[PDB]
Amino acid sequence: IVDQVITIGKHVKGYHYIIANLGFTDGDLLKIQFGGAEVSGFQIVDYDD
Amino acid sequence: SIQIGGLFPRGADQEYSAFRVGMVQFSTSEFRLTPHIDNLEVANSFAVTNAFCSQFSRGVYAIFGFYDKKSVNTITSFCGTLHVSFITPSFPTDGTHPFVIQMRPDLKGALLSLIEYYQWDKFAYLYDSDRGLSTLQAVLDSAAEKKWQVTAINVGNINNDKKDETYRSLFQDLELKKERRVILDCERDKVNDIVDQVITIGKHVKGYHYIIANLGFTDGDLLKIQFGGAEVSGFQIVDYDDSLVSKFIERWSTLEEKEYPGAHTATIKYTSALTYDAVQVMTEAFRNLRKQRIEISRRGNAGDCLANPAVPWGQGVEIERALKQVQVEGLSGNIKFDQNGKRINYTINIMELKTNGPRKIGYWSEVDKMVVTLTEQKTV
Amino acid sequence: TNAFCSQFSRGVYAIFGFYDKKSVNTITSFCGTLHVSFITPSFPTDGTHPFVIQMRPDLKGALLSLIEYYQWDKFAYLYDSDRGLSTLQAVLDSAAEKKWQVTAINVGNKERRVILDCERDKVND
Amino acid sequence: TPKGSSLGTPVNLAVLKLSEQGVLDKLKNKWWYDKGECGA
Ligand SMILES: *[C@@H]1O[C@H](CO)[C@@H](O)[C@H](O)[C@H]1NC(C)=O
Repeated sequence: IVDQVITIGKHVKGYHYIIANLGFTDGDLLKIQFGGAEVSGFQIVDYDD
Repeated sequence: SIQIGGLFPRGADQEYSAFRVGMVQFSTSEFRLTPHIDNLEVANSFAVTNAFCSQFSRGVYAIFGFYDKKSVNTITSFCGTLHVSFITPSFPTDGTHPFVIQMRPDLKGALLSLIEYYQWDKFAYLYDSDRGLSTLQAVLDSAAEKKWQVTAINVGNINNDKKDETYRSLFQDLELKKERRVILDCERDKVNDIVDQVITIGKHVKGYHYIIANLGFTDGDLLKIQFGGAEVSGFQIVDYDDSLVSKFIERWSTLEEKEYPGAHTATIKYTSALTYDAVQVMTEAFRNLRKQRIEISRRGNAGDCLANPAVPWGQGVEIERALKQVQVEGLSGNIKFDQNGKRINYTINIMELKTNGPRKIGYWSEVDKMVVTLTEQKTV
Repeated sequence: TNAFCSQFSRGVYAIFGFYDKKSVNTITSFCGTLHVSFITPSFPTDGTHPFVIQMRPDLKGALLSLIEYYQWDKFAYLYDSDRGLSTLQAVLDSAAEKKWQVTAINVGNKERRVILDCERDKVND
Repeated sequence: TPKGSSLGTPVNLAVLKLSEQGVLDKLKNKWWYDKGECGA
């Protein structure tokens, strides 16, 4: 679905996406990173520990 | 039983597969071309020199190869001096260069004519240093006469380490200038990389226009930029509607992927197509020499290529004339050559990217310029 | 190739010569492979090529500083296609950066301010 | 504008256009008399 989002160019500024999953960094944040849109999600596994 | 030499880049496989397919297809009862293939890094002048010398010591009658902007002058000078015919898919040299048969049609005219067709005033031009700067000179020279404001940016200096950063910086700078029209003269890999970066920066949205200038319009992936909405135009050398092309498509798609690398595809890269058609042209050239009852044999070995004073071999002239007089039908359409080794009478499909898929909006001929072929909400 | 290999057969420790846009890659590649040093008055290479010592300094930065110095906004640029496109690529990229309007003409086949990048012979013509 | 800068001439022409098409005058009337505290 995110792939589709990037295809339709809805990742431009003024857009906000929230991924609800236990994973966040699990999926790819990189392709949608430079998009300009703001994305927020939550990760259960903290790599800091 | 004709000895021919060949030079291939270590990185491009499909061209070799298409070459082998050309060998099988165009082989005949009377004679069969015998290739001697050398895989090597193309941009290296030393490598090219040694390859050509090894092929010449075996006394091959003609050489099919690829060259790069760094390797080109070694080739033109060697073939010109030692009278050996060179047949290539590579970008045509601008000039008088002898003993070189360039399989690729000239892209400048179609590009400029297309720029005029969209009535573009100000546009951006991204040029790759390695493919040659000829077309840059073209669009600038024409921009001088046409009042065009042109921003020309060299994209070819990028490191393996830093890729996305340079393109993001560049398109950020072009976002600051807010320029909506981009022209890409680049190799297909760089075309796709830059495309991916554009998609990431989200500049494929409506209001933008892209022109991919190469004959590889369907080689590169248009699918990810298809639903985007920004109009993309390109140049297609191979028309898939034509029967010869379709037959080649069935044969190509039939092949086991393992035996011929990357052959299973329903679409073929244009360089490989030119390779195949080059095999055809060589075959027909030697058949032509056979029907003139000219002896194709060399009474002795050509010897060292560096021997001084240089010894040109005689028959090579006749070979060159033969290759240049060849007129054939092939994947690229009508195939004909002038004296310089350039293609003539050629035709290029002008294609626009549409929601359903790639379509043919028009066609271009050197004599005919740009030619258009003609192709809901209620109202109260 | 002939002359250089001739010098290599004679076992020279280093070579002093000239090159042109056509022959430069031959010298760079061969010096690079054979590890023999080349010393030249000619134009600097576009790259990091080894075993090449350029007696000539690169002119690009100086030129840009000069164009920036006269505060040129829009100007005209005449490049000799025979010598090289290096400085042209430079002034165009830096034009895209600096908001310059540049008219680039290939003389190798309107503004009052003209930059001539050419051999001294062409300038007179 | 700073002397010899790139912005000077185009902002100059911009000012020309704005004077000609009545933007400057309208703006003037907006900030002086129209936002005025007393009468006319
Ligand atoms: C020009 O192309 C046409 C096909 O469009 C062909 O019939 C003709 O022979 C060509 N002329 C040549 C090869 O001189």
